[PDB]
Amino acid sequence: TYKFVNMREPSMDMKSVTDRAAQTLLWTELVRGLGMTLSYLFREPATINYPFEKGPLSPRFRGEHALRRYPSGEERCIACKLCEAVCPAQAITIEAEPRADGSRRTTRYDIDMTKCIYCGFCQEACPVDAIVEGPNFEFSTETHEELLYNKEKLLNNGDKWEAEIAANIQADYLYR
Amino acid sequence: MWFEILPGIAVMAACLFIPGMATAHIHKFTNGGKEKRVAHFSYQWNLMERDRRISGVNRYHVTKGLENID
Amino acid sequence: MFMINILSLIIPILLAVAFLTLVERKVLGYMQLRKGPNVVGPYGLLQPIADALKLFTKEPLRPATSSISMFIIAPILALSLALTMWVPLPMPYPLINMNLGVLFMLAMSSLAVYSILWSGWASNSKYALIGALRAVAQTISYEVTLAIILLSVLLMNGSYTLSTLITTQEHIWMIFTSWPLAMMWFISTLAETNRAPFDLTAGPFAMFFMAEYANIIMMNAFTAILFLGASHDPHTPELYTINFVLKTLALTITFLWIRASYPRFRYDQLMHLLWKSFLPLTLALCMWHISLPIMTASIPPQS
Amino acid sequence: GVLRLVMELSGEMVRKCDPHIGLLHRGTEKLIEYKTYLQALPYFDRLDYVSMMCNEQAYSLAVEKLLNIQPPPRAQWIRVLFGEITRLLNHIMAVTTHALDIGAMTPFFWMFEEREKMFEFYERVSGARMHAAYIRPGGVHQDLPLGLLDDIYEFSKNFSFRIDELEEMLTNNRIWRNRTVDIGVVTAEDALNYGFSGVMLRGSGIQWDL
Amino acid sequence: SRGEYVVAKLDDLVNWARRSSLWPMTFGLACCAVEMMHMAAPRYDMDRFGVVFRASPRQSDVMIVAGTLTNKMAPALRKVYDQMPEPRYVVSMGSCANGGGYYHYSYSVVRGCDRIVPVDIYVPGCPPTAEALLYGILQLQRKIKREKRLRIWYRR
Amino acid sequence: ELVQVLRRGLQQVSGHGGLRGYLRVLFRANDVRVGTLVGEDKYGNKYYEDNKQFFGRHRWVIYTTEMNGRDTFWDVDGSMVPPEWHRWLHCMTDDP
Amino acid sequence: MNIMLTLLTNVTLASLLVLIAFWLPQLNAYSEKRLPFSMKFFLVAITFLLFDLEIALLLPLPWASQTNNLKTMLTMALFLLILLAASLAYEWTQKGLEW
Ligand SMILES: CCCCCCCCCCCCCCCCC[C@@H](O)O[C@H](CO[C@H](O)CCCCCCCCCCCCCCC)COP(=O)(O)OCC[N+](C)(C)C
Ligand SMILES: CCCCCCCC/C=C\CCCCCCCC(=O)O[C@H](COC(=O)CCCCCCC/C=C/CCCCCCCC)COP(=O)(O)OCCN
Ligand code: SF4
Ligand code: SF4
Ligand code: SF4
Repeated sequence: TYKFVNMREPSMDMKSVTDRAAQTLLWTELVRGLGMTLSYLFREPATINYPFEKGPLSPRFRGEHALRRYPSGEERCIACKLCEAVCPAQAITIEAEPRADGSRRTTRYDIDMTKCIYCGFCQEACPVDAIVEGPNFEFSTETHEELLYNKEKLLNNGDKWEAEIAANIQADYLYR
Repeated sequence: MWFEILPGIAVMAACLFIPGMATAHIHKFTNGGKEKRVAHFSYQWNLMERDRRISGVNRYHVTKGLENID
Repeated sequence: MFMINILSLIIPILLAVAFLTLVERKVLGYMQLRKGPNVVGPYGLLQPIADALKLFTKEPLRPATSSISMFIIAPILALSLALTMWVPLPMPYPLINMNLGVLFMLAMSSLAVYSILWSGWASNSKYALIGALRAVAQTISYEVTLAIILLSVLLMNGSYTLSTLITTQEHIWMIFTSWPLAMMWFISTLAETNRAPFDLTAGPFAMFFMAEYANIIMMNAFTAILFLGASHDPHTPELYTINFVLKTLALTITFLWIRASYPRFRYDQLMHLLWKSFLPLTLALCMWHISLPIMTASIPPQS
Repeated sequence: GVLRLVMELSGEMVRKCDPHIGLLHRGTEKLIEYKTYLQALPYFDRLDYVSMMCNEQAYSLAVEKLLNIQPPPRAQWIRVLFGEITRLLNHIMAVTTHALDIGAMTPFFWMFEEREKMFEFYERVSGARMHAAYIRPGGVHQDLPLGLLDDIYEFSKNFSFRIDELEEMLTNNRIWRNRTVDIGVVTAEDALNYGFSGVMLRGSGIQWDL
Repeated sequence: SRGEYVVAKLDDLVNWARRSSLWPMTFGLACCAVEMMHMAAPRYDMDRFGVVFRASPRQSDVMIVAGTLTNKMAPALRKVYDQMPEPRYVVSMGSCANGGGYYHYSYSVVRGCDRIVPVDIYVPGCPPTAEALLYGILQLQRKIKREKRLRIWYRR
Repeated sequence: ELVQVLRRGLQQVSGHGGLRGYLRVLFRANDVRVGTLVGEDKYGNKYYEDNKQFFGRHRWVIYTTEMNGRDTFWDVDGSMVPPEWHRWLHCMTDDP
Repeated sequence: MNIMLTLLTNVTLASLLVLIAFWLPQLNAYSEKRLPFSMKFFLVAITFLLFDLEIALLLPLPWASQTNNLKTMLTMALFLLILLAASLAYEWTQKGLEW
């Protein structure tokens, strides 16, 4: 089924013609648009008082990356390299070797945050929930170099944001 | 809300207040406390000049009333 | 004390045009469901000061090949004319009282286009010159109808003296006597100052902006005096000053409202608007206003 | 976006118009050949970046057709719902930027408030405001959170008045009419021959919709 | 003495003026321009910070590069940068402008806008939310507040 | 009516601890609203809410005047909110 | 004299303020690094000039109304306006107002 948007026929009786002429001469639709804008002036603005007020977010929000660790205090990452295999932008570089106790742990874990596209594929490929994409979005930088994260930076990010990262994972993990 | 526009407008208003009133006050100060005499048409200019000559102080606004008729 | 009067006329107008920029931003913001500047200053009140300081501190981009003479002359002429227009106006008593005040204002408006012409010619660019030519054509075109409308209105005043317009309207505004001419005058003042829907076009740039906004405020003051006659009591002129200023503010906010409300015309569209809708009706209403005082034996006094 | 345009003018009339494009050619199609299908899904978000989930849906439909599988019914309903939301987003953007370029510029803000609300809907479902990467070649990535449908209904029952305000500003305004009426007329045969589709067809009277 | 006090105060005044009215131009090359426009929307309202919307290149204070910079585009970017008055800053928005991002290994993409122009602030994201870009603008304002031009001239 | 909004303005002045606190919040946060205090932060931040405001404006934070090592009377930024209050403030939860 | 002083003050203030605007940013150190001839524009300029001349003819109308020859003055004023309208109509019908 279809509709006509512009298939109207103006009436040609004297009253309609006079209405059209009065609209042309007295600018009725122009005044009506003025009235619309005037009415819109007298209603509350939608502006929020940043940085004292924040825009709403979700537990599913993707932000600055982090490397998590188990409650015992040991890091979750086991160098399976699935996050590096799935990364659409090839932003992750990983190097691993057996630790001093035979544990399978990384020695290099770099994310180029200028290559990242913040798709979250890395956190949904990880089987141990090690790499997450946390809630932080205010991490703008004055140099290009500070956006090339290494393992220490990501581990510090995890230890910094662990409380809210774990709370968000608790809120959202049943949807995965 | 919209009334936060009112402060700035007020300042604008205050500025537009200053010229007009100022002129009026100056016209009162330089014409002996009365309206500045406007002189088109050159007849009332003649009246102003006659007043200036009559006053004796070379000021047209110094009026000489009936007490000067003796 | 005449120098004090000149300064007390000049400085407040510059301050008012400085704060009009702030007011415009605030009004369009609130008409657009947001806020204007409200961070710099208690309610954005220090925004104009910061703007002025930044503009006067920033590097100016001299064309490095242009005629430096006209390049500097154009802002001087624009700002001087914008300030000179305020001399004739009676609020209630004018700084300078002239017999032909209205004709003087018309002459200054007529000169106002040389700034556009010289800036366009001195830019050393074909496209900027073409834009200046279009602007000048629009300006002269609408100033034609300004002159005709203005004399048609003054046919009920008896002279070109601006002060007499206060005496003419002690009992009723001139908006009621001739509203079609008032509508046409308002539109032509839109098109004169290059305001929406007719705006097709560091230091010296701020000079031009100052001159244009002063021209807008003066156009509104002229319109308020010409069509919205305030009551004047000789023993308390500040009442007249307050009424006149309030009406001028309302008309300026009406420009801002119109800017926020509308699309903009094409060049040929506005030229056709003038030459084929405003000029014929302006001529017809000029004939009507020539005839009307004679038919009704209501010819104004002064001759 | 960014466009270069070379035109021959005789007076004010346009005699010849020649657009030069390629200022945003990144080479998406060649880069896709080095990624898997899942890895190549996010490029389609960036292709037409005002209607993201529509591109996602087209890519997913192609991959599903080649895979000989079909998504579950609820996934299809979610896909169509978010496709219509994306259509609302795109039409708001198009109309209000058209008006902005003409010079109206107020409905731009009026309706980008609604656009921000729809971005919040995108964010709640996928964690991303615009490049959701929500619609995959097997269905959708995640299920709706338990309060999403209520908020979608609450948003959608006031939007008609926003469209009405836009129409009040634009539809009957004589300046808008004279800017738009009898401009860029295209005949049905020329529209078909030139490869036009979408509204460009229906504006000329052709009854077609996929 | 008072010589350093006066220059410090005057520098503070000039810094406050310069950072309290930032007039940007935006190369809306790609989809980061959409979030840039959402920062001008009612909710975030960059104008309320003194940051006007779409200033001309001739009177623009900061350049915001929001989108992918291709090889076909870099000369125009540099030319527009060269025609800005001196107190000028560049803000890089999103992955594509920061370091190439999702098109980093492409024959027709410049691997970062900083290969062409010096950049003051990097805003990371794909795209950075309008709030993130606002945070970047305010960070640039704080950076301007930190600078000190009159003291350096005094001591030289 | 209009007297009612004026009395609300005066109550809004008085609820900030006098004219001094009123001007402090006016010149620091560009907003002088009064809401119920939700919590105190170990770095000095204060958290307030007001459910009668529309979504987005119904929660806010007053930043401390001195965080780790710098004077933060004017130089405030959104990275100063700790992760738990970050989650509450950005409306990812209803539980402070 | 008063008007001369007012003009001198206005021009002097404009000159000095433009000069300070143009020299304040030049005290600090920085890097320091056609043919078409549209005929329609000329035609509209000439049309403006001619209508301006006829407006100059119409300008003494406010004083023309006190003459005791009200019929003659009315006839001449309406005649001038008729010729203004006739010029406009002629230029309209000969495609002189097109773009
Ligand atoms: C009268 C003679 C005129 C001559 C030419 C001068 C032009 C007029 C001078 C008047 C300018 C007004 C200055 C007022 C600035 C104060 C603004 C104040 O609010 O700034 C605060 C503090 O800012 C600075 O610390 C103060 C610097 C102000 C100037 C310092 C001394 C200047 C005096 C020099 C005068 C001598 C003039 C000689 C040259 C002709 C905090 O603002 P800020 O942090 O930004 O923004 C953060 C926003 N938050 C709070 C929401 C997060
Ligand atoms: C018994 C004796 C009676 C004597 C006779 C008097 C009777 C008069 C009756 C009729 C007079 C009406 C004339 C009024 C002027 C009409 C001019 C006009 O029609 O122009 C419009 C165009 O006008 C505009 O659109 C201008 C819009 C510009 C934006 C302004 C928005 C309008 C609202 C602003 C408010 C106006 C404020 C005016 C009061 C200000 C007071 C100082 C026509 O354009 P088109 O529709 O395209 O027609 C062309 C093809 N025929
Ligand atoms: S972060 Fe997870 S997916 Fe990546 S290497 Fe470590 S364990 Fe594997
Ligand atoms: S979010 Fe996407 S692009 Fe970024 S590191 Fe993870 S997989 Fe790679
Ligand atoms: S930086 Fe990211 S969001 Fe912006 S255009 Fe490129 S891919 Fe899209």
